[PDB]
Parts: sequence; C-alpha cells; structure tokens
Amino acid sequence: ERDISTEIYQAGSTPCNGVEGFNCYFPLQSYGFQPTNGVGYQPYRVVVLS
Amino acid sequence: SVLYNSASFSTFKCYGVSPTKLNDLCFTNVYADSFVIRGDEVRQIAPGQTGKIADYNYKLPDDFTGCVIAWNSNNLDSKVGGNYNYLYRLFRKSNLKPFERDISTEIYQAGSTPCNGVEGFNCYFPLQSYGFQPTNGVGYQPYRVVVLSFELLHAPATVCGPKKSTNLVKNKCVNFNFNGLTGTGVLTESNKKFLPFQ
Amino acid sequence: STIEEQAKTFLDKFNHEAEDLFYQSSLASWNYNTNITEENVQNMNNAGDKWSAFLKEQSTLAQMYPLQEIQNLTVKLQLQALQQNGSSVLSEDKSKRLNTILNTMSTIYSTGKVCCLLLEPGLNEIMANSLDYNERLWAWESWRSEVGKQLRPLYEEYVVLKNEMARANHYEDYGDYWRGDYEVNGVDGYDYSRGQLIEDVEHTFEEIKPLYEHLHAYVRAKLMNAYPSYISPIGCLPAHLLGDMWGRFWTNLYSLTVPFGQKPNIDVTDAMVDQAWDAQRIFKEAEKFFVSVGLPNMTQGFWENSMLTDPGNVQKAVCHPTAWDLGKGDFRILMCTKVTMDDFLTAHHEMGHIQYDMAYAAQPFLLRNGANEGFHEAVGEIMSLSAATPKHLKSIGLLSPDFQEDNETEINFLLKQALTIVGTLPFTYMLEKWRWMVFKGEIPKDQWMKKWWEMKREIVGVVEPVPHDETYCDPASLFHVSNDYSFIRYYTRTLYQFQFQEALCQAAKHEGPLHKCDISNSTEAGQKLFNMLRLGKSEPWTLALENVVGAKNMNVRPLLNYFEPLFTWLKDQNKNSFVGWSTDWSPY
Ligand SMILES: [Zn+2]
Repeated sequence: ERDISTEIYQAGSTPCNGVEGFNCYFPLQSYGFQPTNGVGYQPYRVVVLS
Repeated sequence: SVLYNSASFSTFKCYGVSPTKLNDLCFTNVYADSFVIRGDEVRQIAPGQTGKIADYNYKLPDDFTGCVIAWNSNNLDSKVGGNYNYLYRLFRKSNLKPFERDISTEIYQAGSTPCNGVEGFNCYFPLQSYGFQPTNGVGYQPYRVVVLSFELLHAPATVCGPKKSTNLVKNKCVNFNFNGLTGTGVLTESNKKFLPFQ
Repeated sequence: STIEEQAKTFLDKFNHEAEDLFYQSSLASWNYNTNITEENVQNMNNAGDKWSAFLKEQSTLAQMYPLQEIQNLTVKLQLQALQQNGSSVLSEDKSKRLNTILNTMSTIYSTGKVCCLLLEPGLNEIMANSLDYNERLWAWESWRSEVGKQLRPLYEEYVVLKNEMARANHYEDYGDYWRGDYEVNGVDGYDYSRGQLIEDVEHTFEEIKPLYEHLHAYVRAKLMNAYPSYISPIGCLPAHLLGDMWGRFWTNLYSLTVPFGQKPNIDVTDAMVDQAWDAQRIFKEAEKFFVSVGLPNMTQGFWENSMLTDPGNVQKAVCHPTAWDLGKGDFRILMCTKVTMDDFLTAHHEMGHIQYDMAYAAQPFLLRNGANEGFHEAVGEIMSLSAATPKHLKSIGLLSPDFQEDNETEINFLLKQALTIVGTLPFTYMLEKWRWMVFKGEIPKDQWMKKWWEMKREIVGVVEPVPHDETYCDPASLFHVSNDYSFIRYYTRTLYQFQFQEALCQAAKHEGPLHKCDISNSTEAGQKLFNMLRLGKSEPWTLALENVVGAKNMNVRPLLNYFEPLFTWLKDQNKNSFVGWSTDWSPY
C-alpha cells in the first residue's frame, strides 16, 4: 500500500476539526540529510524487486 | 483519566509513553515530584533541557519515562508585598544529578577569594527568594509543577487500570471473559455452592 | 578561575537584586503617581533612597573588578555603566555645594515671578497670543530682568563644579559628559568616540539650514502683516515677537502664516466624538493599530492596572501621557485620556515607549534601556507619525471620502510641523553648542551673553530687541540649563525619526513625499523595526541604525524628503520678499 494523504493526525480526545490545534499534528516529517552527518543518519537509496 | 480529562492544566507532557495510552498500562510503582517555580522557568524542565532549575534545583534524566504537569498557582500563593517563602538555588559549585536533592547552604565562591565564613566580594549565599506579587507578569507569576515517574521492575506490578466491567447477559450464546478466564457458551444460574475462595 | 567568571557572578548577584528593589521603588512611585498624597510620598522616598544606596554600594563594589580582562563585552558594558562614579567623585563639600546650586536654581525656575505673573500660565499664554509689541517686549525683557536676575549668578558657579566632575570622570568637558552616551568604543568600524558627536551634528546642521533660511524669510515676510512697524525685511527676527517668550517654537505663528488657510487641516475627531469612542476604545484602536503593524497585544493586567482615563477630583493625581514600566512584567499607562485624535496619537506615542521598554526587557537590567538617549524618543514618535497620515485615517474609516488630501491641505500641514521642528533644531544646536563653549570655556563668564547674541544671529536668525548683560542670561532663563538636561536629544530625535521613517516607508514601498506613507498592514516594516527595539543599549546605535536605515552615520536628507513639497513652496513663495535673513539688524 501507498498513502499520500496529508490530513491532520489527532493524538487525543480533543476533536481536531481540521484546525491543527491542540493534540493535532501533521503526519509527515522530513529527513535531516546533511552530508556532514553520521552514517546512520546519512541517506540510503533502496530498490525492491518483486 | 480524571487527570487527563481535567482540562485545567496549562501544560501536559508525557515521555516514554503517550498520554492517551496510560490507563491501559500497569507499573511497579509511581513517584510524584512537586515544587513551585516561576512561569518563566516552566520552559526549563524537560529531558535534555538546561537552566537554573535543571542545573541547580531539580534535574531530569534524558531517558525520562513519565509525565509533567504545571498550572499557574498565582491565586493561592502570590501575595501583596510578595511571597518570599519560596526559594531557589542561584549558585552551585557543580550541576545536580538526575533526581538529586541537596538543601545545603554552604557559601558559593567565584574567583580566588576564600570566603572564611562570611559573604562578601564574590562570596555569596547560594539561594534566592522569588517575591511573588499579584502585580507580577505571568512569567513572574508562580506555577505549581508535578512530575510523575513510572517504575518498572522485576517485582510484580502494584498500580493498574482501572478495568471496565460490562453488563451481564444470559441464555444467549455469547463470548465471555470472566476475571481473565476466557471462553464461549451459554450462561445459566446454578444450584451448586462453591467455597468462598474458589 | 578568570575575572570574567568573577565578574559574571557579581553581576548576576546584582541583576536579580536590582530588578526587585527597583520594582519596589517603582511601584511606590506609581502609587504616588496614582495618589499624589502623603505616606505615598514617604513610601516612594524611602524605597527610592534605599534603591539609590544599594545602587551606590554595588557601584562601589564594582570598582574592585579589573575591567580589561573581561572579553564577554556584555559583562564589560554592565561594568562600564555601573563603575561610573558620577557626582560622588567630587569632594563632599563640592558635592554638597553643587547639589545646593542645582536645587536652588531648579527651584527658582520652578517659582520665578515676573511683575506679578508666574512663568506658567502667565507669560507663556501671553507670548503665544499677545501680538502687542509693548506687552511682548515687557513679557520678554522682564523674564530676563526679574528671574534671569536670579538664575545667572548661580549658573556661573554650577559650570565649574560640573566641569570638575567631568574632569574627574575623565571627560574633556561637561558637554562631553552628555556626549559620552553617544560614544561607541572598542568596536571595529562601529566605534564612535565622544568627540565624534560634535562632527556630523554640525555637518547636518549646516545641511538643514537652507530650508530654515527659506522658512524664516517666508515667516518674516508673512508676519510683517502682523508686525509691519517692528520687523525689518532684511534683519533677524526680534526674539519677543515670534510666538514664544524664548522663541524656541514658532508654532503659534501658524494661524497667521498659513499660505492656503482656506483649506483646513485633516481631522476626524468629529466622527470619533460622533461615534462616542470612550478613550478605552481609543486604546483598543491603538492596540489594533499595533496589531496591524504586527506588534503584540496588551497584557491582561495592563488594562486594569493602568490609568487610561481622568480619575476626577475624587482621586488627586497630576497626569500627562506617560509610558510606565515597573519591571517584573508590570507595564502600565497613566493618562487622563480624552476624546481627541491627539490623545489617540499620544496614546500611540506612549505605546511606542511601552513597546521599546518591552522588547529589550530580554536584556539584563542595565541594558534594559535604549541604545541612545534619542533613540527612545524617536521610537516614541515614529508610531505616532505612521498613524497620523490621512491614508491611515481613511483606513480608520473616520476620514470621509469627502475632502481627501491635496497639496493645499498638506502645505498647511507641513508648515505647522516646520514651525514646530525645523525652527527648533537651530535653537537646539545653538544652546548645545554654546553649552559646549561654556563647559569647554571658549568664552569667559562675562562673554557668555555676548557670544550668545552673536550665534543667535548666525544660527537662529534671532536678535535681542533690547540688550542684556551679565545681570541676565537667556540660556539660564530656560529649563534645559536651569534643570541640567542633555538637550541634543531633540536634534537627534528629529533626524532619527525621519531616518527611520524613510527606512520604514521604503519597506512599505511608499510613493512620493513621505507625508502619505502608512505602515499599517505592512507588517515587514514593523518587524524590521522590532528587531532593533529588541536590542536596546546592548548593541551600538551605530549598528541598530545600520539595521533599520543602513546609515552608519547621521543623515538629514530623509527630513528634506518629508518636508519636500513644503521646501518647494517656501522657495517659490520666498520671493514675496528678500530670501533668507541678514545678521546686521535688530529693532533698536
Ligand atoms: Zn517620546
């Protein structure tokens, strides 16, 4: 499965109503790929064959 | 839940476990740490953070598991002229350890000046009082902080739940989950008597 | 360990005490300001006296810290402020004598009588209105001849003890003492030693001068309708005639000198009185204006803890527009505010000082101040000037689409400003330069008034209508002498105001002359200003002026671009008579 949806995630009972308020979060995060960074944090390209 | 739903705290954080996921868990023990600070200091207390609180008064481990609460206590421990009965350490010769506590008032020194039993030029008493007045701005207003620390151990659990009971039903074929016993069937009343501990 | 560690810990032990004790003094003073009665006096006094005795003790302790080893600068700047000995460097007998000279000559200026009339209102309200040469000459002369009589003998002895504290504080003169605050020192490029304040100020004064020479010649040519028998078309202007008893403002001449007077100035107070705004609405509109600039909202306690309206006779309290900062986040205003557009813009004026006092509050106690003595006042007015424009008043909605701005209205507008502003920069530089000459001693104590009435003709174009001597002193007959004030603030305030204006209007992408510039909704202009308010005296004003304007030194061309159409019409109208003035005339 792939899911490219960008709707707000709600972490608690407080209904987010799309407001991106309290307990309301964006479900994506971006990687810190600076070249002067540790190898565990360096990027790796991955390919899968099926 | 009665804490999570209280809707009466200006901050609520949890670490190692998400705050919604707490009643569905058990622990060996819990410990609650509580103290008063300025609102301007409330921002100092998190794992990894640093500040007069974190350095000299109270310190968290960076692998903390637990939760933190604060609310403004102005309306019950500020006063006209100011409350000076609340003290913080301004100086220490070294920073605290996590969960360290030390009340000791031994004089602090800066530069080469042996203090020889008195304060003076660069010899100072290491503690300061706030002086919470109702005229103060909220950063200078007092806040009551509580920190809950969660224990897991080789010993058995002692704090839990609570669990939720549900309505009984009879004669129908149903799934049943009695006191951790599980099965399926029909339930009916019975004549036999057990002993009271079976 | 290092001295820097030693100095850090001392100043930390200062700062936490200083912010508390200063608050205790300041709250008692607010209560006295809120209730001008006894016991409020004594509580204010005792706390302020003990604050001073704390501050003097800490300054005496700060002497044992060797300043040169500190590299942090910020510790150094607090030391460089705290270690200043001030008057306490004098011998106690000379300290006590100068203290008596100060208290006495201040009291005489506060109490002097002209026979009888007091200074306020009696002489002020005469000279703003009399238009009689006989009354005006009497009211001018007698102020020198009845109270100048008393101030001059004391001023002669004040100068020496002031120079002695300047010397012992290692200043070159007691003018340099005031020049000390404009000093930037120890910085590559940004450095600006005390004496550098004589330069640029004289360089810009010689540059603004033509606009005032054309104003003076227009005013003279126009006012000869009022004073035909008393003014020469070629001479200087007689110091008694010019709408003031000192002549430091011509702003009262405005009603006689409007060229297009059949076009009234812009106002919307009538719509605000019609809509019955209740002063609290005005501070609410002032908040919405600051919010429209992107500046933050009033704090909750401000609204009740401040005084935003006249208390009435049931609560005795002297009141004028006054930004109040107490510390501990306690901000307030005191004003007996009323339903006018000038209360509105003075609310903005004080709120600018509220914002500046808030932004650098992140700095330590001594650095919680403006980057120079004039920057704080310039910041105050620039949020007034930005809101004063008819474009904003149209955005306020209270300005009807009827009678929009036009040149005939705006020349009337700028004229009164010029009579308020560019008429005063000559007088400001006059006294400050003459004071530089007195404190340096270029002129002995008998030449003072004779050099004065020479430079009054070169600088201001103003002349003695009847001569005065060593029994008199026109300088010492004025507040900034009689109350020991750095006066150059007025000069620098003005140029910084328009320098910041041009920078803020360029950010607002203003068009044409700067009179129709509006900074509301141009949030970037506010944030570009706010990042300077955030610094205060923690960083050189020669850097903060680079941050706003980019001008690493003082510039006056933005002012000429504000008065730009007024200067055009002065030049065009000046040929109604001789252009400029000549030194070689006085009425006698
Ligand atoms: Zn001001």
